[PDB]
Amino acid sequence: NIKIFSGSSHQDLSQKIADRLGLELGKVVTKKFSNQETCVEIGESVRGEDVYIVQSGCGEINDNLMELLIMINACKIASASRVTAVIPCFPYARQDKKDKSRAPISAKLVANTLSVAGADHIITMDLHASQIQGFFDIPVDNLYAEPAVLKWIRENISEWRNCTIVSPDAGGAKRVTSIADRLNVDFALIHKEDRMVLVGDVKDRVAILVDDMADTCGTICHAADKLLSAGATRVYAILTHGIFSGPAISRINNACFEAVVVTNTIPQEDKMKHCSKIQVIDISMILAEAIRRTHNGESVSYLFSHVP
Amino acid sequence: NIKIFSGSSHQDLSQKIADRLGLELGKVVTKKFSNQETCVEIGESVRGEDVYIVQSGCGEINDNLMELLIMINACKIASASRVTAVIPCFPYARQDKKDKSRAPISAKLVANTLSVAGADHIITMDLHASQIQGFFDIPVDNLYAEPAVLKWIRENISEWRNCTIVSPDAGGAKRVTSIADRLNVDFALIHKEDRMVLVGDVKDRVAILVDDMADTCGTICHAADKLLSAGATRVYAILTHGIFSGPAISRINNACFEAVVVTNTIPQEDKMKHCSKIQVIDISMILAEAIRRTHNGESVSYLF
Amino acid sequence: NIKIFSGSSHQDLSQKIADRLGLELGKVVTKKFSNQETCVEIGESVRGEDVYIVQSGCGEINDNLMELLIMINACKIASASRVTAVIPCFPYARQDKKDKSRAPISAKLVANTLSVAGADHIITMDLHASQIQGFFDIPVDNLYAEPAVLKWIRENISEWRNCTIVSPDAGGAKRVTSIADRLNVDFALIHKEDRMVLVGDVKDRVAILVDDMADTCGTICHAADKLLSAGATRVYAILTHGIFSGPAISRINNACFEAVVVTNTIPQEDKMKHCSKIQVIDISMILAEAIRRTHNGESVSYLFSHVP
Amino acid sequence: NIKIFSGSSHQDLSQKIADRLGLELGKVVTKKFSNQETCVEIGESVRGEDVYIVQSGCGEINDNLMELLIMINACKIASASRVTAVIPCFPYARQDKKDKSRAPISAKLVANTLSVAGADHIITMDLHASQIQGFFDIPVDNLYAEPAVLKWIRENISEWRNCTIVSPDAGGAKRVTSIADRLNVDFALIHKEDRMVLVGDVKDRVAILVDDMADTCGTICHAADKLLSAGATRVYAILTHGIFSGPAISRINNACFEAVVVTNTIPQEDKMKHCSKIQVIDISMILAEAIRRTHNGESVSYLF
Amino acid sequence: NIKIFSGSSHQDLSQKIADRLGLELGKVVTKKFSNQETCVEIGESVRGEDVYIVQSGCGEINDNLMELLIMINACKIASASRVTAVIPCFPYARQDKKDKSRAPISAKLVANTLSVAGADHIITMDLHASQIQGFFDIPVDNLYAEPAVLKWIRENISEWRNCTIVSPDAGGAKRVTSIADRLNVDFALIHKEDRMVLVGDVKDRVAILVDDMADTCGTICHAADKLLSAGATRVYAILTHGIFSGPAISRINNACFEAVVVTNTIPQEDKMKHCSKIQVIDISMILAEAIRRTHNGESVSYLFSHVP
Amino acid sequence: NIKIFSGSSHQDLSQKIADRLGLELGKVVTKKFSNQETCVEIGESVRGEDVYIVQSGCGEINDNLMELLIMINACKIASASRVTAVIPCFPYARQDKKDKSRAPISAKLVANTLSVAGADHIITMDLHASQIQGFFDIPVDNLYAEPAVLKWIRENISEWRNCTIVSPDAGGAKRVTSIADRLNVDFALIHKEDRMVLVGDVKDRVAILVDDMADTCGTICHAADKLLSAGATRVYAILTHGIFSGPAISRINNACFEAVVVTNTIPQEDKMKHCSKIQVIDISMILAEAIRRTHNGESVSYLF
Repeated sequence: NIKIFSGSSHQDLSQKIADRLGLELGKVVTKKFSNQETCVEIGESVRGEDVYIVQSGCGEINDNLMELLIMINACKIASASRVTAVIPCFPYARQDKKDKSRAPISAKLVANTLSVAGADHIITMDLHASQIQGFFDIPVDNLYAEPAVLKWIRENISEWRNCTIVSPDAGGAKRVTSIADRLNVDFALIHKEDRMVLVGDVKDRVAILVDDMADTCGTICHAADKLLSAGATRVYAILTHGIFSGPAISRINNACFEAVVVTNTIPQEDKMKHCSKIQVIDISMILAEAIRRTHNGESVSYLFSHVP
Repeated sequence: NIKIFSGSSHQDLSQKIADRLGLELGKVVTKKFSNQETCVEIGESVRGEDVYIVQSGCGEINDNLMELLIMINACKIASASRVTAVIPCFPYARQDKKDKSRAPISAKLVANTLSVAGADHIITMDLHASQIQGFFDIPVDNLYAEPAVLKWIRENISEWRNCTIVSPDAGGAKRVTSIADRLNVDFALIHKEDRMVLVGDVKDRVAILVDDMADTCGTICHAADKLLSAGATRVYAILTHGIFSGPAISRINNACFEAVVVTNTIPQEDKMKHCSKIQVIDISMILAEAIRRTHNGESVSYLF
Repeated sequence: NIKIFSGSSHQDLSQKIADRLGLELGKVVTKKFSNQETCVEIGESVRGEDVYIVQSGCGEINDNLMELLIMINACKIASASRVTAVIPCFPYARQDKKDKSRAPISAKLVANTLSVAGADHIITMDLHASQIQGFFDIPVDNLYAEPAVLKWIRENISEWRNCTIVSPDAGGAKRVTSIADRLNVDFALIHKEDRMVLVGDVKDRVAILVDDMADTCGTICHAADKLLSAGATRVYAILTHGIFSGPAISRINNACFEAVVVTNTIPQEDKMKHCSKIQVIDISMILAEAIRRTHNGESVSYLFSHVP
Repeated sequence: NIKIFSGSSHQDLSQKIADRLGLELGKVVTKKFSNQETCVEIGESVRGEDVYIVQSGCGEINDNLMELLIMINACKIASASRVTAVIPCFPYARQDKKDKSRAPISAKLVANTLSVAGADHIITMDLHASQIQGFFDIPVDNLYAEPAVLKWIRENISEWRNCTIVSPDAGGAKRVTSIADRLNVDFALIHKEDRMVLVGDVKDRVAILVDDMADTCGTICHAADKLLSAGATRVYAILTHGIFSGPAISRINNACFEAVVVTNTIPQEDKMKHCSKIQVIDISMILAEAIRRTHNGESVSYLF
Repeated sequence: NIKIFSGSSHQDLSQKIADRLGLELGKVVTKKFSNQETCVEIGESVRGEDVYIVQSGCGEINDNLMELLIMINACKIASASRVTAVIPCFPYARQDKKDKSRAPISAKLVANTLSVAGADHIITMDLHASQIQGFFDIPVDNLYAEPAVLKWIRENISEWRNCTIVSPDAGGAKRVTSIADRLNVDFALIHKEDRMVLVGDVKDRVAILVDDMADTCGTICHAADKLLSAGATRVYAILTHGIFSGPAISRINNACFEAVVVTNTIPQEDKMKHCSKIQVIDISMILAEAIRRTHNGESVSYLFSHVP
Repeated sequence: NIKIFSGSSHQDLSQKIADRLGLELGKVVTKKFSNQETCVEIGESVRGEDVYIVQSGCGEINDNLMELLIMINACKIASASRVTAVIPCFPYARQDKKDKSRAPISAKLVANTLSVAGADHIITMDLHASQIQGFFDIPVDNLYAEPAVLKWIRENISEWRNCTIVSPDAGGAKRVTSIADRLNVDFALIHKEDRMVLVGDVKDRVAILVDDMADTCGTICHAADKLLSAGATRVYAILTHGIFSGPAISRINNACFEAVVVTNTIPQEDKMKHCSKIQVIDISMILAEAIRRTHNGESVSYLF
């Protein structure tokens, strides 16, 4: 009844998930035309099946999105019983409001495209904004890396009991206070004005910058300096989504981080070869278990505070 | 061509809006059956007209929402050219995410009810969260009290140039850092572990608590005490949406606030007689201008 | 697979139904904010389940409706397999047409709100107008109190074989002729012009006023007088939905009714303490059985002429 | 700017409407393939125009409905600004509820087909049931023959001031009590147990049978006999929608009716030559005025 | 779980399909009013069932379509689990584009009516244009008579290995080249300008005109003459949908066809009595098997190249 | 009132269109994040305006489609009166059917994305298949290069009166027979069994290969060889949509084409310097006229 498919050929995460569920990834004949159009053919019947499409870790966001939409459509019109999009890193998630400008809410457009392509269910991890669940009328399960983060901290940072959890911006406050409260430690916040201001005590403590994602790493790198100047003993960065585009890998190599921790929601293997500071938390088990629970009608909510 | 209607009994804001636009409120017979059902009867033709329904402030959120939905529907099925809901304080705005709970996203439900009722356009002020705009497929104009708040701060707080804008909670961080930046002053934040924790400096300076809304005022009143303990000269409370229900009005007086500043997005006339430190910023001009500009194809962004 | 939830704390009907199905009502953390906003939290997983939400008997129609919509939404986005609204008394049912005025069809708006909240199915009893089923695109089962009414009449009115079934208005004709034909008796009709006119013979017969609902009871009370003046031996009123708001309980106490019979679609316990003329027909079994049949894929139509 | 098109072959009503509005009917090539498929080809641009399609009276209900849906779609995809279906007699109106059966609500299906075809507005007359308006989310204007029926009664029945308005069935109760009230006369009702039963007084007075529609006229003809047996002076039959199919025309002559009055919502010209007691009320002026008023943002309620 | 219903009283195909599945057709009380309105009543419960409605072979396209829509609606609001329209010959399929005129895309309107009536799935055979599948958002299975055609040819035309497959028009090229390639033979094409032009060699070969449908047969009859004049040994016509309206049966009787082969997607029994040249390929097994596979979640795609 | 915006970087067509209409392109800041996400910011009010977005030609089909969808959405939620997508070459047009495969109908998906993004109207040229219009419920105007192709044939091929219009494949049959009919010349068709097969006569006459589009040009180049082998005097290739990616430009030169004629629905300026036999037909005037006529309620059919 269960059927798992991958996007593109960045199948590492997809294969890890399929492995954990005891399944082979479904056959897809999936190539890009000479004119950059993606052609897809589902190589097996999906009729009456519970289909899960895991979005590729390829960097080109528009290619990845279109491929996903196309595969959703193909499965729907081939009479799949249900089609679930498994989207570890939600595309255009940072474009979720107008911010006083004549801007698109591109995340709402993305949710609309997934809905009209025929998605019945979304599984995602750490949406940049939780309100994005409201952009759909279909159910969304928004998984958290938090339990895996708390675990990583307790086992890797000796001074975790006396550390400060630090938000790199104003929008991350609720997220760091939540980790701070669970660990029973302090929190601090950095706000960029072309200067950063820090509120909260980090003096003579380990500082852990926690964000949902880092892209060019300009922010986390400057925040690390700022934290050291404020007297933090050393600085960690823990992000769920490691985009690391453009100059990021250069910035990290030169930055005063003790370690930069990311999940494998985005493929990190190439980036790790050029950046020794990077460590990866595997989230394939969380994703596999959410898929398993979804299919069985069991509680996905268990995964919100517990690591499977 | 333009027609403005009001919700149930709270006419003050609606009448202020209509006055500024040179218009009388549209005729509507609005009431309640002995069995609590809302009756509404548009008392004039709205065929081919640009209709604006300004949501009532009877305080009872479900009655007010149902009355608005019913008026939208009646206008739509009476062949209005367009219907805009003008909703200064968006119902259920706080319920805009699951929060790790098996909870409704009631703000999205409310957006869907408005859309299915036939609204073509929404005008609102200081949405608890900006993503609520994305809960609709119809255009939403989200007005800001911010410019009127900053004006009031400068014109009423002598020591404003060196004060600190303070958030009652972790979630209000963005709102206070925006205000503090435009003033070029400092910010601080309070978090409830319970015990309250303060990050940032307020010592020997005026503290201004800024929130989008206050309900029971439990948080804002406890916040004010912590601020005083940390050596704030005087403490102010600025709220765009002043609901002030329950113990709120008494809690305010029993608190140290030099003043509690709210907008008239919700009626305050009753709560001002019972609380002397409350001051009101009139936003009827911001809303009238939004309607006029919406009607005329003119830029509403200017009001931001 | 089956899960029953109640609205508010007027859980009598809900508990009766749950009892009959051998179930406990599902856990809900359901409170009203200081600012009259209803906050709801489903206390157990509904993932993959057949959910039934029974609307509260609390009098405040807008609070009750909103609570119901909110619970439907919560269950839908929590991945319930199906969500059925069980709405014994359909709100705003009397606002189902324009009546030559610039009026809302509020019942159509209500049906639209239930549909967008995510209802897949409605179970209701004696819709004021059967056309209201057409206000939905989802299936509606409209149950009838008629079989329970016919039963009540045969067992409580000795002269049932020679009685007259009387409509209190023009809109109730089809409903009374139907009861009249089944009992093989006469029917009559009252029409209010500020005076009532009666067509049909009631002289020296027991008269039974049958309506779908009574609210302030102005109409049924005046109809009872009118029937006695026409020479009816005595008068009964049988309504399915007993709203009894405002002066109703005063009007009934002073009216010349032998008995006023209602169902428990709306809670009557408080109203009975102040009004001895009221008797209640329990419809929990009809509702429980429709829920049971719905869930099993069995015939709900059996209940249209038969009392379970 | 306004453009009026007609259905297949029944042009009389459509042409009457267009004449009153000072307009020629729009060019359309409408036919049927040898294999019964409806072909339609709008013969002029309707881009940016206010288009009114008046439904045809070829009698064949499914052909007429499909032709209307196709014309609506063609106008919509040719970028008409707005499309109104003008449907004097709403197809499948009688099928508006399940009636305790595993039955379709075909009137709702018809409403959905119209909506999906692209209709923005409906104009109709004497909907079998008023709730049918709620089967749509688009505006519906439901016109009344009532004022024209009352005029005709007074102007044609000498003894009208003391007559009785009678319903052929239990379901027509509201329709007859409304007419009887405005005239300040009595009403009565017939119900089929079969044997027919009469409630109300008709003795030594003129009886007027009033229904929204009559098909085979079995009910209305049997009703007329019962009324005569109960001592009605003379019996009239008033029907807004006169379908008169099958044995109806013969059954009418073979019956006692002093007259059978219908509107021209359905063509009657053929059925008037075969039945002399039939009289027609022209409703083209009511419909033209509704279109003109719909077009101009003027009050259609006035016509009620 | 499976339930099959027919439209009207042209139940031959429907009965054949029901037979092959081991089922009796469901009870329907289905009559036309004196005013040409179709009244329908489903005589048994369809609650929770997998419903298949097979569209009648009656000639009156609008009556047939409306009846089908009405039955779909009736089953949907009676809480069928799924409703599938089985439409062997898709109505208004030839009206699937604007053709430079101010024309309706009537096939898109038809697909929209089926969707709003509540169809969850369509089963059809040889859509005039495959793009018509794109007119729906629900899944469409478009079955092919091709495997049954190839079989008929191999067993009935001795010279099949040296024949020419001929398109009667420009729009049929892809269809004939496909049959030609599978049989490993030649293809040709006729194009009407008031004259026909033929491209491709048919000299001294058997010619097989293959089209999706024939209506008045003006085209195929003229094409047959043209093919004989070009030196074809003899001419066959194989259509999937035999409408044969108006003068068709007269035209065929006088035309130089060796045989005219059609499927029973449309009833042919009456037409065969007046036209001896007509032979019928039974497609009830293909339809029955697609229904069986649909219901079971098995591969319908097997039927695209294989005859069951 | 009318406002014209362009996609990312391909401005040439958009600027040609705006020039012909007497308009400057609307201000928009359009770019790409380091992480490939499309950023778009409408730089002026479009409230109450008739907005036309002309799709960009950066070649990367998914980037171009996403940028278009985002611009449509931004214009819609900024209260544009109407949004038209002007898409000379419809993305994924070739994927308009399953073709017996478990395949997407990606053209329908694309139509749905455009519709959900908020497009009210589409203008496009030479849809690969005419049924693609039915993939929408909004109006689509499908313009033709045909009249401009026929003009070019007569004005550039001396021996056109006795030439043969040839299809590269079985599917292009209708397109070539239409062209051949209007010219009153012959047609032929090529099919790939592989070995290529030719039906129809091309001996000692000029052969014109006509397709709606060519990508790698593998088919069209192999077609040209077969035509020469069959004794065609000279061979031309006419394509409304010239994608010309990969080996195409080299394959063309290495082929026998006297000329390869395309429209500028896709930029060609780079591919003309690298290939001398390419000629371009400007279609900016056809598209400008369609926008102007769409805006003014005038007949676009005239351009067909």
